[PDB]
Amino acid sequence: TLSAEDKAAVERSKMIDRNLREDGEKAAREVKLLLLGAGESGKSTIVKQMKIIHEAGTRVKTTGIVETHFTFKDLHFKMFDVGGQRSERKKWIHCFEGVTAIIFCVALSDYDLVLAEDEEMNRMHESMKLFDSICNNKWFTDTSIILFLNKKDLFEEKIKKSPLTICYPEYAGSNTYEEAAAYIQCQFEDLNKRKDTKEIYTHFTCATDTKNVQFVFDAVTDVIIKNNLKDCGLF
Amino acid sequence: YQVITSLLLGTLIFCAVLGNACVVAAIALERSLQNVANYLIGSLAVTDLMVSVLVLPMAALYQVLNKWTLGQVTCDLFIALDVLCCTSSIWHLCAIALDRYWAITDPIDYVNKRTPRRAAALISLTWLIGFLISIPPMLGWRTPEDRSDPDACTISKDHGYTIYSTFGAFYIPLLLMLVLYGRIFRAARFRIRKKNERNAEAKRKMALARERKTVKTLGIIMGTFILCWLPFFIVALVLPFCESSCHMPTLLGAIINWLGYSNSLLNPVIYAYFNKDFQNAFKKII
Amino acid sequence: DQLRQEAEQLKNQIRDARKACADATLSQITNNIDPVGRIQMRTRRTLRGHLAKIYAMHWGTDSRLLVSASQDGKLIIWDSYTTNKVHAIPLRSSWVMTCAYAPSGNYVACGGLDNICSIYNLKTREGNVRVSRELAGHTGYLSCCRFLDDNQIVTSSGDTTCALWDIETGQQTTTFTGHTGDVMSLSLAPDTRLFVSGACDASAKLWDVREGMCRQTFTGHESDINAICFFPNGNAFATGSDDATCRLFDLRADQELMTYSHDNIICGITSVSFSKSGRLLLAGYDDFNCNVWDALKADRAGVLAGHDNRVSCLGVTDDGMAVATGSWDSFLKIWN
Amino acid sequence: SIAQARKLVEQLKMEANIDRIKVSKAAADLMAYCEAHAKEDPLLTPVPASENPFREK
Ligand SMILES: C/C=C\C/C=C\C/C=C/C/C=C/CCCC(=O)O[C@H](COC(=O)CCCCCCCCCCCCC)COP(=O)(O)O[C@H]1[C@H](O)[C@@H](O)[C@H](OP(=O)(O)O)[C@@H](O)[C@H]1O
Ligand SMILES: CC(C)CCC[C@@H](C)[C@H]1CC[C@H]2[C@@H]3CC=C4C[C@@H](OC(=O)CCC(=O)O)CC[C@]4(C)[C@H]3CC[C@]12C
Ligand SMILES: CC(C)CCC[C@@H](C)[C@H]1CC[C@H]2[C@@H]3CC=C4C[C@@H](OC(=O)CCC(=O)O)CC[C@]4(C)[C@H]3CC[C@]12C
Ligand SMILES: COc1ccc2[nH]cc(CCN3CCCC3)c2c1F
Repeated sequence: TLSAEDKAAVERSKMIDRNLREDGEKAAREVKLLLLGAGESGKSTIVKQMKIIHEAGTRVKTTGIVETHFTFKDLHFKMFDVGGQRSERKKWIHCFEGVTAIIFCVALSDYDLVLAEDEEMNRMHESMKLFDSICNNKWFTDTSIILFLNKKDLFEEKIKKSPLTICYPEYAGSNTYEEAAAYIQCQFEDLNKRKDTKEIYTHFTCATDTKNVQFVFDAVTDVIIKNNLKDCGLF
Repeated sequence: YQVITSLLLGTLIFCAVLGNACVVAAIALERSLQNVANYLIGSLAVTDLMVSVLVLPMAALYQVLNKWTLGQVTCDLFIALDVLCCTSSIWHLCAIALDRYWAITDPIDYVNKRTPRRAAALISLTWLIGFLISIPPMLGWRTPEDRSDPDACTISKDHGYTIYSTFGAFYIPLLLMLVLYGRIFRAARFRIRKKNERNAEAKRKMALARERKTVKTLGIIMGTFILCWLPFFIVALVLPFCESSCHMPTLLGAIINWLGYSNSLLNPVIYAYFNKDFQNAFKKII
Repeated sequence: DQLRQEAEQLKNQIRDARKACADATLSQITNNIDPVGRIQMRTRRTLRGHLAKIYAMHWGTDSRLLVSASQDGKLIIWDSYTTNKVHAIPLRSSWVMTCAYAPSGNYVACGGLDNICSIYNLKTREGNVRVSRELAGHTGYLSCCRFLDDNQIVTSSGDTTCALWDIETGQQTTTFTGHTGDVMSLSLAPDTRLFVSGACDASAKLWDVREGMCRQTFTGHESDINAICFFPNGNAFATGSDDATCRLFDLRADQELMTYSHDNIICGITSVSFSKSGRLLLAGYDDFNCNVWDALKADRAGVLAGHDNRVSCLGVTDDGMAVATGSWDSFLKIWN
Repeated sequence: SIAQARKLVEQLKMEANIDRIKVSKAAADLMAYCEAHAKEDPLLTPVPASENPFREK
């Protein structure tokens, strides 16, 4: 007890605990976002659009989880791109419970395209399946979804040439950008079963540098404010 | 007849002490309830525990005996403790409202700046205001009428002290907390307002339910506060000025005092025994 | 092709041989053995300091130094005797789900969603833990890792493979393939000559570290296997799965010996360990409870209640004095 | 998908030629190991607090 070694160990442990507390409170200021989507679904496009002027504010390359730290309007966002994780998502998706939001990037122009695994499997249907899987997990009951419908220009050209009825046999309407885009948005927002407790924020990704990051910031602040209102019982 | 009054007051005191102690213990032992909002709620519970343990026994004794049999020094101590602990509780309510207002309207501040140091600074400020209201009557600004009748423990009836204490203890806290919760109501309502027809119907129903819920919450908060304290402070501000022709019935005066006293009982019921996290912590404890 | 015709024939031949070797169940052999009785363990030390869900831990050979890994990106070396944090290593990646402590105690391993196994040198000249090596080559998340020596480490990853790495050169000395699902568990034999790996294909495979070949396989479970642990003898091992059941398999009998299941438990097992004698099998569950089973009688000897969220990691000291359970509530508990 | 079939069938035919002992022998060996080291297991038999490192020095 009174020995010098015991006192040195106790003060070393106390210093370590102080450092741990400081690091924890520093990390508590970070807004964690889980970025998801299909392979060629504009995920890299979204990432590179965010890291234009705000970013990061002998290691080994990972091809595992990609971590993107950026800052918008004094808010620090950690965004986690799990794209190199070719495994069972059920075995590690619980690691991301507690993220502020799930940024789901889906390409609008892959409705005509098909997966390489088999001809009779639309890439849009795979995106919808993965959205249904991730929107209704037992871990993400209260986590909101920020939906990014990428490649609006390519989708517009495709619907001008090709019809949308191939991707959606039940669909019946004029081939135009507005109606088809609204149909895709409502189809993705209809996969949400936890309507009362979580909200899906949709955005058609544009070429402006800050509109997408502004939408992400608005959705995140909305999520924070609504969580606070729920804590007070006003929501 | 005095037995019924004694047992009712004892039941009230026991319930208040049990509730406040349970809330404090649940916050202390549980690691889940260790954030700024729960820090403020726990400080409010501690303040109400001080009220239920320090002033509620002597006040009940004064009610039952219909006289003060504890001495002039103990009467001064009881008055000082009563004013300090009841002003501190009101200012904890106004600190909880302020913290909620900052969380609802400033998410960037809530994420980047909200620390337990803010909670400590708010609690210290509430206790400082309680001291600043409760101490002056002992150190001057006092009329000999309080010592005129040895069988009574009435607070100082000086007009200047009446205005100062009543405004710095309830009326300024009432106006400020009304303004804050009105702003919170506006923000909540704006956030709520912010086949396809079935989805639209479901969204409208959800928005109406959320509006009803926020009205219900802002009612059970302000209504309770007003019903409990406004009757006591209207009398406390009016009677000193109206010395004659405004006789105060003893039964009504006792009812009006103990409505204010029961705020220490009802505060944990609203701020602690309603939110789901506290209920889960209590279920884990029991 | 036509090889599937003889593949099922070989499967049937293996099953028939196992049935022929199966004459008396382990429960029948241990029927006359008196029960262990109630096992009552009280939390002796509550190690605090983690600020996120704890995913892995590993005891030291000295049986007092401990390592714990959690999602807040810290690898903490504790002194379990005095509840003193000896080291706090800030990980490069916060997403870690495994950690191992070297038998010599000089090095500590970590790994997770990043596909790199990070080896940190604990005791150096300056007394500051530093990243000694980073082991890359896995294409899936690193689920488990175990030290053979100060220079060899076996690591199981989510790309359905295991790998024996020489830390000196940093390259995969050997690779173990054959699993059709993500390998989640990894236990080394007491002699570091063999090791069992359990995967998501509901099968556990025994591998030889030298030859790098699947010695034999055990398919008894219905769901994916999360935990595995050799019997102290090294001739048997227990597997915990999401089927809410544990299974004790034998290596020489090459089949399943016993099943540990209860009707009131429907949550999978996340961690499995044996006591020093091997009589008690401690299995942590998703219902924040650790069931201690009579490993010879398949009877629940006790419950280590006290954790809040979910017991993610569990480990018994080499001397067997204490068992430490780490859970998602960011606390370690020493039970003794 | 035929190249992997040869590897799989070779693995199965190599796994079927291992010598197996009766389950009775393995059960007896596990029981013998548990009984021989029962006295040395602190968790199995409670240890006095005098020599219990995590309770009293
Ligand atoms: C006709 C038209 C309109 C009118 C008709 C209908 C609508 C209105 C009717 C009148 C309402 C009266 C009071 C309603 C109370 C009520 O509904 O209570 C609910 C259930 O409580 C229990 O189960 C807990 C039960 C135990 C409570 C304490 C018991 C012990 C008391 C003594 C304490 C000391 C000893 C322990 C919980 O409250 P809630 O469901 O109403 O909704 C919210 C609540 O209003 C918010 O305040 C709270 O936020 P907070 O401010 O942080 O607390 C929210 O989290 C949430 O709980
Ligand atoms: C504990 C002691 C101090 C008594 C305190 C009682 C008050 C807190 C009560 C009295 C009247 C109550 C209100 C009466 C009616 C309503 C409407 C109710 O919702 C509706 O029915 C919607 C009505 C509409 O939209 O017009 C929600 C609760 C609320 C606000 C109540 C909130 C709680 C109040 C203010
Ligand atoms: C909103 C919930 C928490 C209920 C709160 C109720 C209290 C405010 C009640 C419960 C018992 C009441 C007391 C019961 C009996 C008496 C005695 C009564 O005696 C008198 O001085 C008048 C009659 C007489 O002269 O004997 C005065 C009111 C008083 C203190 C009451 C004051 C109000 C009390 C504390
Ligand atoms: C001049 O009257 C004043 C002014 C400010 C005050 N702050 C707290 C009190 C005491 C409140 N108790 C509740 C019932 C009896 C009294 C008070 C007061 F009685």
